[PDB]
Amino acid sequence: EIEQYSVSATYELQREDRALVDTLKFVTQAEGAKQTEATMTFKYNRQSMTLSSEVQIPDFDVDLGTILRVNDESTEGKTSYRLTLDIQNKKITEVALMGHLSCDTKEERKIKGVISIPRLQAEARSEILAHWSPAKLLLQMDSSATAYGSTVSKRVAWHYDEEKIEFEWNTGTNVDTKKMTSNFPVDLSDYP
Amino acid sequence: YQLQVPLLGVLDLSTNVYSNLYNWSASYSGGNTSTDHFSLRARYHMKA
Amino acid sequence: TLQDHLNSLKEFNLQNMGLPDFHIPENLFLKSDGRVKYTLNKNSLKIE
Repeated sequence: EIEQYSVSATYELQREDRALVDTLKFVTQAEGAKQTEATMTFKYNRQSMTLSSEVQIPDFDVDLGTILRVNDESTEGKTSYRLTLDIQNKKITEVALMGHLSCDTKEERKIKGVISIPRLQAEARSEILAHWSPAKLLLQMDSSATAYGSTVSKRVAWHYDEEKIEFEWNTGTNVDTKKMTSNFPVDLSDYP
Repeated sequence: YQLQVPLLGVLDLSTNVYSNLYNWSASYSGGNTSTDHFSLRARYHMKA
Repeated sequence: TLQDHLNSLKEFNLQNMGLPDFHIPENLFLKSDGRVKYTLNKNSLKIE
């Protein structure tokens, strides 16, 4: 059923419409009626500066797919970017990471970090804004997260004015017993 | 000689803590109400 | 509710790990609300 075994590291410059992908494939397989293809492929989009890593081993149900997306929104008047990371077991994103950078060198400076986990109800939010102005700089802080019936919020705002100087800070960390109980399973499949 | 003295503004402070079975509030205000008219009213109030 | 838990325990046939009965308040809130504010208005006192 097999004529030979070959292990090969084949590089290929693949086309994605506009983009060109420096694709390197690492495959270990049997050759013949029986195929033992265990492939570890890794692809980079040099036109979208995006890296993708792929592995397939059906014997152990491995179809993992990892993508690191970097999208350039940067210009002379605005340094901006958008970062995306898809943690896909069986090509299903069970952990996702996103970032949005929009910094106007003139006044606006936006930073936003997001963490989301669908199956575990784990979400974290880290968002920052800094509106510059020669007269004054305005600061805003936003950091919050939610997981298993727990709410975490941190709100700190400061602002200067000639008439007055104003500062505040509110700390929020609340937990609901029933909501946490429902969110966190206190039951197991075979335990009953 | 003529000198210009910036006012001693009114200072406002309050920290209010809220926890199960115990809610606590603090509030004090300081600073001259009118620097050029010499009016002070600084007051506090601590409540548990 | 522990009485019902015991009744279930009579057959040694529970359904959950531990006792999901909660004595503590359903809502557990811990917060801090602090602020600093000061009126540094540009007005000034002129002195000789």
